[PDB]
Amino acid sequence: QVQLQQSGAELVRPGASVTLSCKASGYTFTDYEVYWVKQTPVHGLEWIGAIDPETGRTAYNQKFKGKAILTTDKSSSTAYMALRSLTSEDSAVYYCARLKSGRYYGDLFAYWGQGTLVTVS
Amino acid sequence: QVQLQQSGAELVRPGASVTLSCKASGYTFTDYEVYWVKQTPVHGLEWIGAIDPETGRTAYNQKFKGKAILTTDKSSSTAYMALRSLTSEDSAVYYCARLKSGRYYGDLFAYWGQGTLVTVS
Amino acid sequence: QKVTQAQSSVSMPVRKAVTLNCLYETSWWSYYIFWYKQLPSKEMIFLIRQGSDEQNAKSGRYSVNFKKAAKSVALTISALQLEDSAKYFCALGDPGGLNTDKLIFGKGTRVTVEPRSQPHTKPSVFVMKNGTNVACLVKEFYPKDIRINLVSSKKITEFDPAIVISPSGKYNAVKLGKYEDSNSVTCSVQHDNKTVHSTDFE
Amino acid sequence: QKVTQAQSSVSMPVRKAVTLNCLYETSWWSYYIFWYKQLPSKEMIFLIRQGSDEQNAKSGRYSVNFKKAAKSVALTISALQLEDSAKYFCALGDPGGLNTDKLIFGKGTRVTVEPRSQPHTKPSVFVMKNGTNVACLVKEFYPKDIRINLVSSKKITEFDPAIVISPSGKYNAVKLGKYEDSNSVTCSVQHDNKTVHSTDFE
Amino acid sequence: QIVLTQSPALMSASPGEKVTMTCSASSSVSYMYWYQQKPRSSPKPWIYFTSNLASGVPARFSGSGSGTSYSLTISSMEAEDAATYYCQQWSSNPLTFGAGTKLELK
Amino acid sequence: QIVLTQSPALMSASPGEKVTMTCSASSSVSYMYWYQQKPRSSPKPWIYFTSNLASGVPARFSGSGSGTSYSLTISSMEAEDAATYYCQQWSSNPLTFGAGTKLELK
Amino acid sequence: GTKSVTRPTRSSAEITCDLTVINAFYIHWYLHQEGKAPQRLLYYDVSNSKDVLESGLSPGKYYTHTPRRWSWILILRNLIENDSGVYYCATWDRGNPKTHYYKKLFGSGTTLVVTDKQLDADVSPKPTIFLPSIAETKLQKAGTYLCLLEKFFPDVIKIHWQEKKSNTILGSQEGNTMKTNDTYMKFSWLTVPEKSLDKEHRCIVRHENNKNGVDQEIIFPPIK
Amino acid sequence: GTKSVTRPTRSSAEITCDLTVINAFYIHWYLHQEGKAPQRLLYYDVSNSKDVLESGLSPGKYYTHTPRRWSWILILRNLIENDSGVYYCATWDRGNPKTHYYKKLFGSGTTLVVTDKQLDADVSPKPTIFLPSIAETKLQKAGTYLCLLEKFFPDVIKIHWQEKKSNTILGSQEGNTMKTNDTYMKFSWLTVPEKSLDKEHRCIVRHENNKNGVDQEIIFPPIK
Ligand SMILES: *[C@@H]1O[C@H](CO)[C@@H](O[C@@H]2O[C@H](CO)[C@@H](O[C@@H]3O[C@H](CO)[C@@H](O)[C@H](O)[C@@H]3O)[C@H](O)[C@H]2NC(C)=O)[C@H](O)[C@H]1NC(C)=O
Ligand SMILES: *[C@@H]1O[C@H](CO)[C@@H](O[C@@H]2O[C@H](CO)[C@@H](O[C@@H]3O[C@H](CO)[C@@H](O)[C@H](O)[C@@H]3O)[C@H](O)[C@H]2NC(C)=O)[C@H](O)[C@H]1NC(C)=O
Ligand SMILES: *[C@@H]1O[C@H](CO)[C@@H](O[C@@H]2O[C@H](CO)[C@@H](O[C@@H]3O[C@H](CO)[C@@H](O)[C@H](O)[C@@H]3O)[C@H](O)[C@H]2NC(C)=O)[C@H](O)[C@H]1NC(C)=O
Ligand SMILES: *[C@@H]1O[C@H](CO)[C@@H](O[C@@H]2O[C@H](CO)[C@@H](O[C@@H]3O[C@H](CO)[C@@H](O)[C@H](O)[C@@H]3O)[C@H](O)[C@H]2NC(C)=O)[C@H](O)[C@H]1NC(C)=O
Repeated sequence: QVQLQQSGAELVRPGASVTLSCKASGYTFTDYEVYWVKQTPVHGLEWIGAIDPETGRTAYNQKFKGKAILTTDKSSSTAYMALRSLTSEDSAVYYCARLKSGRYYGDLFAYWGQGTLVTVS
Repeated sequence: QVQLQQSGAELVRPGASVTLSCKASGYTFTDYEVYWVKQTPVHGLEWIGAIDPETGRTAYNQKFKGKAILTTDKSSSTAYMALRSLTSEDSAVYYCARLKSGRYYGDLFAYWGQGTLVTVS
Repeated sequence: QKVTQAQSSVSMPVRKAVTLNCLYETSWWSYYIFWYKQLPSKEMIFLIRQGSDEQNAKSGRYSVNFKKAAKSVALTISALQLEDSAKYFCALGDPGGLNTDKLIFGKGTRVTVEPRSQPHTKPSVFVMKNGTNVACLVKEFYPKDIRINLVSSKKITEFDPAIVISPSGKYNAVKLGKYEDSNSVTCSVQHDNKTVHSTDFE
Repeated sequence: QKVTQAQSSVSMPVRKAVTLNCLYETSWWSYYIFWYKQLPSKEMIFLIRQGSDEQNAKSGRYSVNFKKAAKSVALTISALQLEDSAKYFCALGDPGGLNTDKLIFGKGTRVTVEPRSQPHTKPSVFVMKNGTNVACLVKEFYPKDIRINLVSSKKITEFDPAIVISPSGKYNAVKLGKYEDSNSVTCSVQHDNKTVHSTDFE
Repeated sequence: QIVLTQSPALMSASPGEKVTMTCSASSSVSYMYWYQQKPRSSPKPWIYFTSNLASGVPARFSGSGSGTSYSLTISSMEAEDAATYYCQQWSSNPLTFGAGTKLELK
Repeated sequence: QIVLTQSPALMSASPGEKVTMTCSASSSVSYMYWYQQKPRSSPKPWIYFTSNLASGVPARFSGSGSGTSYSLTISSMEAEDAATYYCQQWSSNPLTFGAGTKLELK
Repeated sequence: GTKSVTRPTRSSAEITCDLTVINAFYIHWYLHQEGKAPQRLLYYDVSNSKDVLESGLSPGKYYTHTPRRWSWILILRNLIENDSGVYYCATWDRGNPKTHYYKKLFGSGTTLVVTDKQLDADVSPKPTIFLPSIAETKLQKAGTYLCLLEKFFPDVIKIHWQEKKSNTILGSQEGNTMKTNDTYMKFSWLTVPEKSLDKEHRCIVRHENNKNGVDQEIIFPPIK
Repeated sequence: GTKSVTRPTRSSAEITCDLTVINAFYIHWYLHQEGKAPQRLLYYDVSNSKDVLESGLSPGKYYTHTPRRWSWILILRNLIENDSGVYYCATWDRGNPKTHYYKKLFGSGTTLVVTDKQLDADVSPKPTIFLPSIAETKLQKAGTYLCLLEKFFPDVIKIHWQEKKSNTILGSQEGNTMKTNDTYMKFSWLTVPEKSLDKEHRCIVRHENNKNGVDQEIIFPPIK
């Protein structure tokens, strides 16, 4: 079965670069891309990144551009996102997302990770 | 033979309208037009008018336009020119002119009148 | 730049000369005047050209009277034939030095030629039929006014007589019809002082 | 507004699926991607269309993998026939709502198909002549590397062998020549492990 | 960028009642997707097209609406603290979800 | 309007001498015409084209010149107080003659 | 002769140029209408391919095409009424130094007629020949053959007569083209002497919208 | 098939459209060159007669003509090198509501080749047929007829085989078109079984610059 596993919650300093990992199992990582979404109680949830493992092309939100850079590894089948300047109210849950195989459900995010909580001082 | 006869010299007042006549004999008046030239010792001689008896179309010099108006009569075969404001140094000889029959001599004035002298006070 | 010919039409016999006037206005200092002929079968034939500067140009039966100051050009045709039934156009040719200069044509004059010989002849009438179509032919008649007619009780259609000039110099006219009957139709043409039917000439 | 396909050519056997990539950049919010086929006889055949919004569209043997965020379109052909030797073009169709929208094509990919069956066969050679023109035909041979040659003292011209695929699945090759002599010319084709002349097969 | 505003901030639906939640959009959106979330879990896929069902949801859920102001309807409530939280559209390059609608069972 | 200037204001030609009179033009003129005048008489037609003779003049008269600065030449003088007085051109709409050249017999 | 094109309204029309010039630089196009003077529309260059049209004309309506090395065709994009008339191909002649550009050679002129949705009633000359009358009284029964072209929409038509040989044109005196309610009618008649009455006589009609698109040739059988 | 036009430099060229559409509103023209992507040149409207060309192209070079009710022709005014290539006629399909404008139908494409002063060496396919070899050892002397088109300048050529009847296309496997110093050479060969060897075989070559301007039909006589 398709499954995505994410790293646990990490306590972070006001200024640092944090790498969040997401590993996909049950399907071929090369064909499908991984979206990254951030959910916060005040702003809700918004799409913050998208990375295609096959070619490495990345799409960012305009507000989140520059803040987050994503990388992928097909051998380990894991996607990492880097975060900086985390003290600026960036304490939120981070979710992976993947569309249904063959895009059956349109643009709906069929498969989600369990979510990693990031809290900053 | 082609001949043109003109009126004699006339003494004139400083302000008056003077009519100078020119009668053509020896050819058909309707076909050919009559040119009118003024010769003065200071300015030489210049073309001052041209009238076509057949249709009455008239061509004037720009400087002499308005000053002189020409009329023709085919029944009498005579062309008249009217002059006004004659006191302004307009004491000169007036000649009729006609091109050679069939325009053989180009634009040359083949047939001339004897000339009428106009002197003003 | 503007050309006018006020003569709508002119009619002259064969041996009488005709003149055609052309009055133009132009701001060009040196120019040319061209005369063109438009036959009833549309075609432009160059007759003569008169330069504004050179002398009067005569070619064949066509002569030109040129008035530079009055800006008038007249074309005279002397002893015109029967083929001079065409339209005549006067074109103020712009200075032809360039290959791009146009010709400013004017509303042309129409020349019609009447026959010269004037003998008197008695027309001969005939009736020729195909199916329900009947044509009455009147041949070798000088008097233009014939008022040719046909006799028939039933009148389906009728067409105006066509009168043209025979090469002998006389007139030939033809009528038509779509009358219901064929045998009973008989023509009749009125001479300038008499009248003849189709009962004779048979 | 820009489309690229970096694959110059791809070669696959009959029963193996092939994939063709198309990477594009566009500022249009909603658009379509069209796939077209250009046969060796120039003609554009519409294969498939993928809308930016709808799901993955599958038609026949052609499937499309669509990546909206990465903006990538891949065409997969499964169990391709021998007629899939044409060029494949990816066109970023502008929103087709209007009748005036163009298609932004890209440098297409070339697909070549190799035969599936792999038996070993011995070629058969023949020599056929007309006048001074000689053609050596080698028929029913699987090994691509033949290096077919002809023997002749005098060499006028020579043309590269033409090797194509027989409908039986094997290869057929033909050579030509303009040799001076006709009777003495003899062909010879090298099998993948042997060699045969035209002295036999006669 | 479309705000994807949602009219109902909160509801007090009870079993035996059919309720509707509207998700208005500033600009017209072709298709509309919905997500359901539950406490201590990631949002579920749920609806995948206008008036569609996905991932095996109860038949009570349904969708409707024109190109603007899509909606969702449920016929009966049965022990679900949140029938449908969030929206989603990708007609615009910035894919935005919305504030979310929460309806407490009463 | 072309001024049609004439270089020689006066000449003192004598019999047995061939003289030339030039009639320069400010602008180029295609053809050039000349007139001869005598006291108590109208100007005679005389020349009618460049290098031409008209109205029965002595053969001694002749013309020459390019499109600008035409001239006239006479071979011998014989009891003529004025061989050729005036010029004329009609290449321009204002037809102008010129001052005139007078040559007293000496 | 004179050709004709009868393309309907809102449809491109093509007019050929009958001039035979091997070194033409500019080719001018003139338009002549009934009761109005001919006026130039445009002129197309040869050394360079652009064409220049006079003021007052919308750009793109007139185009010039050269299918061959020397064959100019004027193409009208969209046709409306008032665009009818005779189109003439013109070009300046030789002799620039002497007899300076003596003529502007004009073409035979193509008549353009713009109608609405065509006639659609099989408009083509429908002859109805007449037999000579009994006329042994005068002209030894020379007779007068008649070629009566009945119903044809385009105005232009060329009727001329011939014997079994086509070397010499027979002299036939035309009638007139009357305007029947929706068509045009014309007729020709010819008198042939008895010395040549033994020959069959062909009436040749040249006309656009003609069946097979060729010059129709009606045959009058000979009578001794 | 695919046609071709080989008009020389500095001469207008005409390309026809093979589309059969009865309600087209816009007709687009595409250009494809070797090693480059197809790019639209212009599109001509039908409801109104003006045509719109893309930026970067000089106005007046491309024109659209409609000789018939539905027959579009693209005319290039002045030809220079780099203007060669395949020209495609394109138009949007039906089904706007569902399967929204599913296809952009493309024409067969006309190849335009621009040369200098033509070849002038009678460039036309010059066949040289080959007789079957003695092959009674294998395939019961099936043989292989050869159609060897020798010297022709334009690249495009369509060789296909037929029997005395033209109903069914015979399967003939082509060679290749080598580039001789100034021309192109191609050849076809066909194997026919003995059961049908009794029939004469026609090799049909479709080619521009062909004598009589028709599809040449070389005949191989039958052998029992
Ligand atoms: C009245 O005029 C009509 C219309 O021209 C005549 O009919 C035409 O007659 C000619 C012979 O005189 C026919 O030509 C020949 O007819 C047949 C059938 O085609 C054949 O021998 C030849 O191929 C040739 O065409 C002509 O076809 C015919 N036209 C029609 C429309 O029927 C008619 O004969 C005239 N009546 C009299 C009494 O002269
Ligand atoms: C042009 O076409 C019109 C169409 O209305 C023609 O009108 C025609 O009028 C006549 C009566 O004047 C109708 O009857 C016809 O009368 C005579 C005999 O009396 C004859 O032509 C026919 O046998 C017919 O009976 C005729 O039906 C009618 N045509 C129609 C309705 O199509 C008009 O005469 C024509 N003009 C011409 C030919 O100059
Ligand atoms: C070698 O190839 C040449 C080129 O094709 C062959 O010449 C061609 O032979 C065929 C018959 O096999 C000729 O067709 C017929 O020829 C005559 C004369 O025209 C006549 O019966 C028919 O009208 C028909 O055309 C063909 O014309 C001829 N071609 C030329 C250019 O001469 C030649 O026969 C071949 N040699 C052998 C030994 O097969
Ligand atoms: C394309 O045309 C050129 C034109 O120069 C051809 O050059 C040709 O060169 C050969 C020598 O290489 C000259 O002699 C020829 O040689 C062989 C036999 O040795 C044979 O082809 C001929 O019988 C001839 O003797 C030949 O004259 C010359 N051609 C000329 C000057 O027109 C070149 O070979 C051609 N390229 C091809 C066909 O691929």
